[PDB]
Amino acid sequence: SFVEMVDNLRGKSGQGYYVEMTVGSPPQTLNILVDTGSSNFAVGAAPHPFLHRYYQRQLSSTYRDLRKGVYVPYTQGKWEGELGTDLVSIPHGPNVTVRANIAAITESDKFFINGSNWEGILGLAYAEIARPDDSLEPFFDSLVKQTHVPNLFSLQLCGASVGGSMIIGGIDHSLYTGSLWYTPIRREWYYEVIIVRVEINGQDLKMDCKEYNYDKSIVDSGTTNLRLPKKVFEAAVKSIKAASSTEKFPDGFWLGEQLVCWQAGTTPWNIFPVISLYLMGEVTNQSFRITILPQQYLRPVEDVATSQDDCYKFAISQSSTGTVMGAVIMEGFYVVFDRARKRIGFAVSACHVHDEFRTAAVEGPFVTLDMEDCGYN
Ligand SMILES: COCc1cc2cc(c1)C(=O)N[C@H]([C@H](O)CNC1(c3cccc(C(C)C)c3)CC1)Cc1cccc(c1)OCCCCN2
Repeated sequence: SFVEMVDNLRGKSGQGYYVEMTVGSPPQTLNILVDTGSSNFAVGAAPHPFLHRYYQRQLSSTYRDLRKGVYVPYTQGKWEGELGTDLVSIPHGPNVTVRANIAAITESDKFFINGSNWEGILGLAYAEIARPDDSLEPFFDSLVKQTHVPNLFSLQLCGASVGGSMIIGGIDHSLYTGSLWYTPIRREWYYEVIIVRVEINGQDLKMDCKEYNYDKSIVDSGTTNLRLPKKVFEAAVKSIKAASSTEKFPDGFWLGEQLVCWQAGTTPWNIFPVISLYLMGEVTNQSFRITILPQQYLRPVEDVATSQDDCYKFAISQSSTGTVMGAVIMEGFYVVFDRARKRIGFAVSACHVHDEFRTAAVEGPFVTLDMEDCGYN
């Protein structure tokens, strides 16, 4: 019955993917950001300049106050609110209703986005990183406890404004081609994985693989960019600069500030390298790779100038908190969060990114010795 969940995601480019949900009795409809990089379910519950609607607890007969406060600081944004529970449904999801923890957001700073069309956030990661602490059961845990929905979901994020599918409780085979390749979830807090090798246009970065996972590597639909640890970021930029040296860019471009433009249709895709991330596989000394095209890490931005050219932002960012495989990485892949078997699967998406002479890929098996040494402790 997964067909009902196909294409249940929408969004604006760079503003996040959201799914429709209802909370409370009678049902109040809200668009909820899909975020595998956090674990709190929270909704606007008070007026805000950027909210068109919000959760009204007084109007719901099934609402319960937990009489406790909560706040959540993300990378830049944060909100605080009051904890409670209420009945929750996903119209284009499984036909069930669950009583879930809900943070009613009463104050926020740089959290809600003007024009994003979502009013809440669904943290899909594990209780370990839930606020105020891991005793606050995350939504998906509640879903799995209270219903017969299997303990897994899959995300097909399609580029561009944007659309996609969140298949709750299973895998929909019409959404990907080729084989699914699985990498272990290293620890159940973030969806943490281990990167064991990195190549750019087929050339190994040849760093200590611990550098790739310092201090962690995670899959995060709630973050746009590929974010890389400082040392890896520098090596990667150096290699990508070298490959594209035929053209010149502002150095603020490599920092993600200045967008670069070309005459509509003349974007020199060919001079930007493919990036291959090798992930630890399911059997001994085995890994597989996903290959990212420049169309994924050069994100299209509307030109502020009167010219309708093709302008792009460099969507690879330096991190101090580990590798983040963000939405631009997940796009064009079908990603299976198989919580039941503690693994994440990757396959080429049906809505894969197009290049003239190149193709995003998930390929294996590869042999990689000493993969356990790649994990940072
Ligand atoms: C370049 O970095 C800036 C940046 C860009 C983006 C998102 C975040 C940060 C963002 O903060 N993302 C968090 C996710 O939950 C973040 N997930 C992580 C995180 C980081 C700090 C603290 C927590 C805890 C709440 C567990 C989790 C693991 C990285 C979710 C989020 C919160 C608020 C607005 C959002 C998304 O907008 C969606 C569209 C913008 C996507 N780009």
